[PDB]
Parts: sequence; structure tokens; C-alpha cells
Amino acid sequence: EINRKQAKEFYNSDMATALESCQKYGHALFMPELIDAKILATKGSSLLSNWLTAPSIRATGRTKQGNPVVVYVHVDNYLSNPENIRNAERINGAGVMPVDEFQRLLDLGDNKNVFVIDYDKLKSSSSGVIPVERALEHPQTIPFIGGEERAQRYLEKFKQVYGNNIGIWHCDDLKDEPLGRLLFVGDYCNNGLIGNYGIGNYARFVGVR
Ligand SMILES: [Mg+2]
Ligand SMILES: [Mg+2]
Repeated sequence: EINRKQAKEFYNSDMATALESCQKYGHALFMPELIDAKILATKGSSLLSNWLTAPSIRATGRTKQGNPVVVYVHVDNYLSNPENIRNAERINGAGVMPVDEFQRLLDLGDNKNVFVIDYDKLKSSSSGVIPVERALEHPQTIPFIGGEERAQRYLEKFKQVYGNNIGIWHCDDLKDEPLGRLLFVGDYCNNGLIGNYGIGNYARFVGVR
């Protein structure tokens, strides 16, 4: 398994330990490259049969003007540092982030590396399995995966590998603090785009050297 360079997978029941191993080796792929890597992979690959974790996050908080928003982050952030995964406060599984950090990510909102979307828009959307047909119009799909092209790309692969219904999952993380969760992409068992999973526990990263 090489992704142009040598690529090892990094599992642990302690997320911080897994990420730390991954970062000692090389660097962990964020969700866009994680997704692509799967698209490049052929039937039989552990990339297709194991669920996977990315240091990408889904964060919920307030803009300076105090509007609730959800942002999907595919760059280095507070929760892609293992020491923070260990030590930050957790509220229903989500890690607490500094207001400064959440606002720094808000300002990086292009629609390419960081996607900001409206809280009510996600909260009114489904959390669960839906036909691939309806996937792309779901508020999570495109920011989650990182681009409309890439998302339609993966949905293609998805129909071929996992089938005709996809899991798009999320929960309500609007609380008195900014809250982040690392993103998971499922397998045959755990199906789809998983953004309601708690931090600190099971994780499987992909590192490249
Ligand atoms: Mg632990
Ligand atoms: Mg805080």
C-alpha cells in the first residue's frame, strides 16, 4: 500500500495515540485525500474494507455576530493535535475548542479547504441512511467530502462498492462552547459519511511518508 509514497494505516482504541503514531511516521490524510485514496483503491483493499478516520473535523459554534454555524475543516486545527484530543473538555463526545480557534477557522472559509454552512440547514437535515440519489443535495455531503466534484466522484465509487443507500450522520453540537469531532468514513459494516462520532476513542488514520 503506497499513495505515491509509502502509506501505513494507524489504528488504536485511543484516538490520540493513533494520531501521534501517524504523525511520527509522516502525516495523516485529511478527508478529501482520504476519500480520493479510496476512489483510487481496488476491490480487496483495506481502504475499502476498514472504516477510517481523518484529522478533518466538523465543528459547531457561533460567528462573531453570534449566529450558529457548522464548519467542515480539512486543514490543521486544534483537534488534529493529539495533546488536545486528550485534554480538551468533551461535551457529548465532542471536543471543546477555543473561541479563537473556531473564529480562525471561520475566516479560512473558502469552499475548498474549509466549508462554513448554516446550523439550521444541517439540523433540519436527515441523520441516517438515504438513497445515494439524494446524497449530493444533503447539506453534509459536499462540505464533508470537500468539493462538489470530489463528492460526486466518491458517490460513483460508493454505488459500485457499498451500494445504493449511503449513511450521512450528524448530531446537535450547538452548546455553550465551540465543539469539534474528527470525521469518519465508513465501510461495509458502518455505512458512509460519519460526523456524529465522539472523540478520544477508536480511530484509524492513514499516514503517508
Ligand atoms: Mg482514551
Ligand atoms: Mg471554549
